[PDB]
Amino acid sequence: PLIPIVYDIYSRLLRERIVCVMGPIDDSVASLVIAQLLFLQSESNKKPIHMYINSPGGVVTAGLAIYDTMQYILNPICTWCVGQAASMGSLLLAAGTPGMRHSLPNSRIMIHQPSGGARGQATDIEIQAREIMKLKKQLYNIYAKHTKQSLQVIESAMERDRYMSPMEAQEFGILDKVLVHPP
Amino acid sequence: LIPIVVYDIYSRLLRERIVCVMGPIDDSVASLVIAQLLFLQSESNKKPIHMYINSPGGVVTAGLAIYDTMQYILNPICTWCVGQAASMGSLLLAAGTPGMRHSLPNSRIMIHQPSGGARGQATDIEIQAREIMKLKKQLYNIYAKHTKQSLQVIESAMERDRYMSPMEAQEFGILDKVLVHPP
Amino acid sequence: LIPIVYDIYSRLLRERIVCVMGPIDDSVASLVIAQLLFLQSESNKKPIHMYINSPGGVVTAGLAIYDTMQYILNPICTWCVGQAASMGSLLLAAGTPGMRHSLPNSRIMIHQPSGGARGQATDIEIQAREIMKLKKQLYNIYAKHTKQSLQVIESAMERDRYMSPMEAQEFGILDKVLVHPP
Amino acid sequence: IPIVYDIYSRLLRERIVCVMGPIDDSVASLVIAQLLFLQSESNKKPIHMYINSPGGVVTAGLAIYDTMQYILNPICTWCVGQAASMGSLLLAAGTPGMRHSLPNSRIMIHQPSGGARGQATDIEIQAREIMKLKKQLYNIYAKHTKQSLQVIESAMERDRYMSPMEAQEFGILDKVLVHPP
Amino acid sequence: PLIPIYDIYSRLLRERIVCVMGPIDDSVASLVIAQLLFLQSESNKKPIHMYINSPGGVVTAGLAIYDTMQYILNPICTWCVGQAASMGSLLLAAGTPGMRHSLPNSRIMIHQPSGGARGQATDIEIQAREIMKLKKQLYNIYAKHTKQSLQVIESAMERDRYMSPMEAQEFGILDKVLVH
Amino acid sequence: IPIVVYDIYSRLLRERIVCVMGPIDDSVASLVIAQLLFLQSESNKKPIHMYINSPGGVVTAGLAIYDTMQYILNPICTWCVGQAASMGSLLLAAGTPGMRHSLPNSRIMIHQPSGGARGQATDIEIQAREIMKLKKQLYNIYAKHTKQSLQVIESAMERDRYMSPMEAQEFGILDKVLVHP
Amino acid sequence: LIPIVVRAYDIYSRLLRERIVCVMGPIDDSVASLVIAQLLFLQSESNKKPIHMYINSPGGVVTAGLAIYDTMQYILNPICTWCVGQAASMGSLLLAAGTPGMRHSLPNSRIMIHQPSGGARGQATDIEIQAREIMKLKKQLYNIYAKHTKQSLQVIESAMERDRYMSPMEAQEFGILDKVLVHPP
Amino acid sequence: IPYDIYSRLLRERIVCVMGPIDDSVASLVIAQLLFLQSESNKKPIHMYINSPGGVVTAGLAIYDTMQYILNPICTWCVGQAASMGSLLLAAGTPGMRHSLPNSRIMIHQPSGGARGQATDIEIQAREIMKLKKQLYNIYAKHTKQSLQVIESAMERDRYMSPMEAQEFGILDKVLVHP
Amino acid sequence: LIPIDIYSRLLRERIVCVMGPIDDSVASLVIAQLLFLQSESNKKPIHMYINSPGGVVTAGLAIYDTMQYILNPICTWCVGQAASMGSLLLAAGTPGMRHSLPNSRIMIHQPSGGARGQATDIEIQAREIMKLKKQLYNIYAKHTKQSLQVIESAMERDRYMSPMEAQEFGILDKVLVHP
Ligand SMILES: CC(C)C[C@H](NC(=O)[C@H](Cc1ccccc1)NC(=O)c1cnccn1)B(O)O
Ligand SMILES: CC(C)C[C@H](NC(=O)[C@H](Cc1ccccc1)NC(=O)c1cnccn1)B(O)O
Ligand SMILES: CC(C)C[C@H](NC(=O)[C@H](Cc1ccccc1)NC(=O)c1cnccn1)B(O)O
Ligand SMILES: CC(C)C[C@H](NC(=O)[C@H](Cc1ccccc1)NC(=O)c1cnccn1)B(O)O
Ligand SMILES: CC(C)C[C@H](NC(=O)[C@H](Cc1ccccc1)NC(=O)c1cnccn1)B(O)O
Ligand SMILES: CC(C)C[C@H](NC(=O)[C@H](Cc1ccccc1)NC(=O)c1cnccn1)B(O)O
Ligand SMILES: CC(C)C[C@H](NC(=O)[C@H](Cc1ccccc1)NC(=O)c1cnccn1)B(O)O
Ligand SMILES: CC(C)C[C@H](NC(=O)[C@H](Cc1ccccc1)NC(=O)c1cnccn1)B(O)O
Ligand SMILES: CC(C)C[C@H](NC(=O)[C@H](Cc1ccccc1)NC(=O)c1cnccn1)B(O)O
Ligand SMILES: [Cl-]
Ligand SMILES: [Cl-]
Ligand SMILES: [Cl-]
Ligand SMILES: [Cl-]
Ligand SMILES: [Cl-]
Ligand SMILES: [Cl-]
Ligand SMILES: [Cl-]
Ligand SMILES: [Cl-]
Repeated sequence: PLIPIVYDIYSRLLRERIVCVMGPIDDSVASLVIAQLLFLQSESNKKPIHMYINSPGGVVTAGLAIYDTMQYILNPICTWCVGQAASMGSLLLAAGTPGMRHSLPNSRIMIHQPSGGARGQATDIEIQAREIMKLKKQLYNIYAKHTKQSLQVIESAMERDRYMSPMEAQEFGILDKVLVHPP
Repeated sequence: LIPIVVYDIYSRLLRERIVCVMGPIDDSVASLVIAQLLFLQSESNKKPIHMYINSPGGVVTAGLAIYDTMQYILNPICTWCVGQAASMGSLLLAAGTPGMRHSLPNSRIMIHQPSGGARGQATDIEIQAREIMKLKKQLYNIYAKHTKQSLQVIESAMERDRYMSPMEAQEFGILDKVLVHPP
Repeated sequence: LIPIVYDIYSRLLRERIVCVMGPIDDSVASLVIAQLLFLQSESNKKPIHMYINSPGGVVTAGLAIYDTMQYILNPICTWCVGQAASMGSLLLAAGTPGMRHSLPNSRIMIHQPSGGARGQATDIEIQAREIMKLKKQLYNIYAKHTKQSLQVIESAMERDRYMSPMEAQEFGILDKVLVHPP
Repeated sequence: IPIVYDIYSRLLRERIVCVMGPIDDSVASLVIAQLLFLQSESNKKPIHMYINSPGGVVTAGLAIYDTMQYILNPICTWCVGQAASMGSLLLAAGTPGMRHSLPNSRIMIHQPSGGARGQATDIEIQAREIMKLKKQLYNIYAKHTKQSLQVIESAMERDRYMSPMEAQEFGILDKVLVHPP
Repeated sequence: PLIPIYDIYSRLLRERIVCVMGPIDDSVASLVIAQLLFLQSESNKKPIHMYINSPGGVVTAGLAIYDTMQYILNPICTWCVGQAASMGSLLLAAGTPGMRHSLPNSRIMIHQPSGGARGQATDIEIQAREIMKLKKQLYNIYAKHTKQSLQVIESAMERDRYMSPMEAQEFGILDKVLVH
Repeated sequence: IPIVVYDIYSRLLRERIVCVMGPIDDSVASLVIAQLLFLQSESNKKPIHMYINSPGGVVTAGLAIYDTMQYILNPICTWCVGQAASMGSLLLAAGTPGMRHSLPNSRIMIHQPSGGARGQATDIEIQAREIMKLKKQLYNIYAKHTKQSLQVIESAMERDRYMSPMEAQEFGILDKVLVHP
Repeated sequence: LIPIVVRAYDIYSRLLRERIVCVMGPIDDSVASLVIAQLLFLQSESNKKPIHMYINSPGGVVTAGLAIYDTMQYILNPICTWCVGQAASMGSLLLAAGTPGMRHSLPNSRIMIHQPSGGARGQATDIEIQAREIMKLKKQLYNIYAKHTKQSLQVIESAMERDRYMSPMEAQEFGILDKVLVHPP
Repeated sequence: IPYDIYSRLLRERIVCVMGPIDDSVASLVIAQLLFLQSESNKKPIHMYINSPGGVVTAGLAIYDTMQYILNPICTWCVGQAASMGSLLLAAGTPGMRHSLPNSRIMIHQPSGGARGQATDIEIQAREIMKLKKQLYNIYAKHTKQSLQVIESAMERDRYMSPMEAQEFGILDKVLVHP
Repeated sequence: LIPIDIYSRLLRERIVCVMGPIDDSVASLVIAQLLFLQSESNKKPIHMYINSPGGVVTAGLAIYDTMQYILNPICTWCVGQAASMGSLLLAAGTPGMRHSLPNSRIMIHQPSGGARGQATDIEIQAREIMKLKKQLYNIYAKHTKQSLQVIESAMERDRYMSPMEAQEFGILDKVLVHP
């Protein structure tokens, strides 16, 4: 129910170098996750950081803030897909350190192109549409960077909502290990 | 309510070959106006039709439906700006037969680029944005056709909201005569 | 429910009486203008009686009625009944000179135009200039029919100026304050 | 509604049917009732159908379409303003050679949209039916535009906007006339 | 685009045509039954045309229309236009045998009755029992006019079942699928 | 409402047919009683047909129709079409004996009156005592026309009782369950 | 509010010290996070001591309940599931996910199993994608139930097509739980 | 709230079950009962009940927790104990169910709702009937009454004074002063 | 959660505040404070300050039974107002220890409620609200030393009383200004 006291249960996991990225991802969640990552880098810039992801997606800018912080900090980051990693969650899941992107057997991974809105005069419509297209190409480049897939494959896969099992997402290159029990 | 005679007041004006295009222009207003223009052409394809305009604007497709009907019917059309002819209302005012576009002294004319919205995936956003840009060039061409203005001048004038007196609109080419009393 | 004599307003329209009562929007402007054109078609010489009981309304809608009044050849006897505020007082003073009447207990209010604007700073300035253009335009119309200088029109309409029928006759808004028929 | 009866009843005397605004079961009822009434008056005289619709219900539009094809009268469709979604289907459903459009109209074609809710079995049934309508509407478009099913699927997969000339090239309409010839 | 002029449906009623389009409730049932009775009093032998474009509606109102169809002596030609779902499909199959028609691009949907119940457990059992009676009642009506087994009706109407005009003709809902 | 050449219900009122369909309130009671008085003035001997498709309604409104039914001298043929629940079943049984019919697939529901009470404890007693009077009063009316004992009425109408047309014929609510005349 | 036991903490913290995780109420991404966080905390304290999981849930999101499921299967600690009040929808799957022989239920609890429900909206291509994903989850949850109930996939499909309600003894015969206990044995 | 007072009473082995009963209230009560058992599985647990009722599944969760823990449970009806509250009042240890003089006890059959297709409607109705028999058997167990009298009493809303409930078997002692 | 709480400081001085509308939540807090004050000392008096316009009948009877159960003499003080159930708890104080400030007001009236459902249900609820009417009338008659007729006539409608009027009626004992 309430945040359990051991401090809150998440503060105890932060001591174990575990960051939870669960639920929709907005600027608020982006601020908390970037703050925990920076604190964990200041504690030790070599120890790994475990990032547990159970997110249905969220704002593009907020997730890209989390993504760049993950690539900036020197600590290896072990991403763990738990439950689901959809939309921005799947980008963060694939953004883990090579070889350390894991997923539980019954998770699901979803990738798709950005969605958004535009309103105003025709000039403002074109500026907003030009920007959301830049985001579409930008995220396609990020996915192709980490999945090591060709941009053609990324374009064809993320044009509509694409659902993947943990084995399928490993075959696509989004994750590296589908483990039931710990080896 | 609609006053009666010995029909409604607008029906009596429809007998006088007068069509009232007042208020915002949607598909319902376009239906009634086009129906009156077709009725008035069947009665006489030579007698002029007086179209009184007091509109702040409305749907682009509905206003373009009225515009094409005006250009299709063989009857000369005397457009009269009463009160205001803004947005699509100003296009219908300029769509009148040359030399037959009138305006009362204290009316105002407003011209501006089309506005709208777009929501969905990035591919859809581009589709709506490209379509609203097509309408922007299309409406600029219609204004440049009847105002005898260069397409650049139309772009520069309708980028923001541009308000004009009846004389400023006559100099612009939207209307032909500004009359206080009938000559 | 409109009493069926048709409706009582139609019976008065046959008597060349147009009622401009209530707030003035594009809808009221359409009906009033339509009634004025019908009455001009029936006779471009017979006078038209315009009864005004308005608290005001949209500027463009009232200016449509004003221009239609000035365009048609028929003399227009404007009667202020109840109140004539904002655009109502303008239509009251817009009647044919010497035919702008008022009842003894009516009131007349004149004030500067009001409105709003929203958007970017460029849009805000465009709307602000336009509402100032309307302000000068309406002030000139008042100065035209009240026979007043622009100085007096600006000073009076800066705030809400309420006038008795005598005060509006002195100011030039109306011409006759009658209790009983002439 | 002006009185002449209503202005639409006067155009119905001239054998004109207005299909403007969104298309639902109510609009389909009025349109079908006028078409049947116009066929009873004369099964040989043509019927002019003016369209200014952004689309509407699939079932209601297919009711109008089947009534158009059933009646023996030739039907001249006129795209005024816009004919989007079901409206463009009715525009193409006109008699071959009698599908017209005003110069500044626009025509939009897209695949059907809908929703589904319930158990996983219910979701599957609604999805199969939404796919049957997708293939059914694609076959109707390919029939009247004389286009291959390949081109219909590729065009109607996303929202496709066409000028009156582009729709004349695609086979949606036959003539784009400014002034009457 | 607004009740064309009397109303176009009154002109069709002179031609013995009754329109049953839209959802079906006590109001639609009242109008349809009134038109059918008027058409019987005018001529109790002339056929009555019943155009159906309904997504369904209230069971009681639809059974009111069904019983009036069976009671009046006039043959009834049911025409599936656009769609005939839920109760609309029952009225379509309620027509005089051999006079149930459908346009080429119509669709026919059959499913078991849906509803709600609220109150004490004793009450809950009462409405649920009444709901089941309607389920068996409608299953028997469908089997009567479709010439199908009660097993076929239960299997088909257990979930929402969507049919083309040819499929509904094979199932027995309608008789003729017009085409051009 | 379709128009003959007036509304379809007025044409049925010429045929001495009164429609009691939908919920029953003071407005529906006012129209039904006004038609019954008009039909008695036309002829106090010709029968009056009353078609009932009601889920019930206000108690006082339904008892107003009931008392009007009992007052006029015209034999009343009540017909249960679709359903006749709550007050609808009472007016169905209120028909002239031997002339209360029901179509084969209709349903008839009987239950005790429902209501609400709010205020001070004294006001709660006044309102609760009144609704008990309505329960005995309606039970006595049902026992009068159904030829059933008051015990059977109390046992049946304590909860919602649903009856087929044949079940209601045996209970005494209606007289004939006809399919084709 | 949450009672305090005296440091200081809530009553659920005291039960967490006793290695008791409460999964009560609807199961969403927020509940899944707290449950998974407590399970990992309990595993770091001792990867051999058993973890007691009390379940009183009417169900919830599929992805969240599967997040709890996979975490239970991942951690090495034996997990004793206890069905208290009700274990419906995803709650019943979490009841059967306990360590074999350690799935308990109180006498008056009830267990409910059914197929996943959802919704879909958009273009026909979108609708077809959502419907397929909803069917994948249906076969996936059927496979999980068949795994832990030791039932054939045929029985699972036939049972979970509609809402199936069970007594604690009925779920023990089906294989959802292991022992129905009144008082402590 | 003035730690909190309910924590002070929990130290005195007092669990307050007041207000409507849902899954949240059931979780807190069960958590307090388990903590009190871990402190001492022999000392009694006082359960003060002032509830107009609530969810069946939640109240059954509290009841089974009361029957599972070894501690004798002293139930006290204060203000009122209606619907599920009366069951938890009767769920007390035999001879340890008390009630204040001006308390109120109400018993009635379960209420609920159902919606969906006819097949679903039946499934819900059959389940709400199972809960009806289940709660009837639980009431018949602690009140030492036949199942037939339980159906008849709980068919409609039945209100009882503290002495009437003691007669029915819901509680044991009606005290004014200790 | 305002001053550093002031009510905990008053509870140390054996003061229980019963102010605002009375529901099951206010009853739970008041009863818990009374039980805590009895555990500290079953002889020292408990001061109960009442500023309530009334509330739920069952909640007010819970507080009343808790007042009568505990052995501590309870000093009830009518501050501001003591209406509906607030007047019952004011009269529920230990005889001779029911006080009131000079400018307070005390209101007594019959119970109010509502009922909805079938006629059978409507009667069951109406029968119960009548039981509560007699029950509260007997409680008021017990502590005010008044006859049942005086209770019925006074509480049939809303009856407002000054502290002196409530002292003569038997609701309180002392009307003090400056102590
Ligand atoms: C495709 C991946 C990168 C992101 C997906 N989400 C988005 O694209 C989100 C979904 C959204 C957010 C706010 C309002 C409406 C919709 N789209 C955007 O963030 C966005 C941002 N700027 C312009 C237009 N859209 B998914 O839900 O994480
Ligand atoms: C600019 C002149 C030529 C015409 C103007 N019409 C419009 O702006 C209208 C009114 C409108 C409708 C929806 C949202 C925003 C605005 N815009 C459109 O019709 C429209 C059509 N397609 C895409 C986007 N906007 B005016 O009548 O406001
Ligand atoms: C000042 C006299 C001459 C006319 C007055 N009319 C107006 O003030 C009207 C009524 C109005 C409408 C919207 C918001 C506020 C007010 N104002 C306008 O018409 C208006 C027009 N353009 C820009 C801003 N306001 B009065 O209220 O009739
Ligand atoms: C694609 C063309 C042929 C027809 C289009 N019609 C529809 O999309 C319509 C309108 C609609 C309804 C809900 C959600 C979105 C849209 N869709 C349907 O009629 C419909 C019918 N059955 C199942 C699902 N959708 B158009 O008129 O928008
Ligand atoms: C299944 C076919 C034969 C008939 C279908 N009709 C119904 O299911 C209708 C639609 C409806 C009406 C009111 C409240 C809830 C639901 N269901 C009922 O009439 C109904 C009857 N009794 C109890 C509960 N619902 B269809 O027209 O949706
Ligand atoms: C029981 C049969 C005879 C009549 C039934 N009617 C009632 O129970 C109705 C339900 C109702 C309807 C509208 C507004 C308020 C209450 N009961 C009453 O009208 C009513 C009126 N006064 C006191 C008590 N009940 B049925 O239509 O539910
Ligand atoms: C059937 C058992 C296995 C699980 C059930 N869960 C669901 O039905 C849940 C309820 C839910 C949650 C969030 C949003 C929408 C719907 N369904 C889903 O999670 C879900 C997931 N993907 C597609 C469609 N529905 B139960 O907890 O109702
Ligand atoms: C009869 C006693 C045992 C319980 C009474 N309450 C119930 O039965 C409650 C009433 C209720 C009220 C609001 C929201 C949800 C449910 N019903 C249930 O718990 C319930 C449980 N399963 C199926 C159907 N209903 B009482 O009012 O607490
Ligand atoms: C008259 C004095 C003695 C008591 C007064 N209390 C009441 O009237 C209270 C107000 C109330 C509270 C909760 C829910 C409904 C109504 N009445 C009842 O508690 C109540 C209880 N059962 C049946 C009818 N009314 B007063 O407002 O405190
Ligand atoms: Cl890194
Ligand atoms: Cl003039
Ligand atoms: Cl066809
Ligand atoms: Cl044809
Ligand atoms: Cl027949
Ligand atoms: Cl009679
Ligand atoms: Cl494990
Ligand atoms: Cl025990």
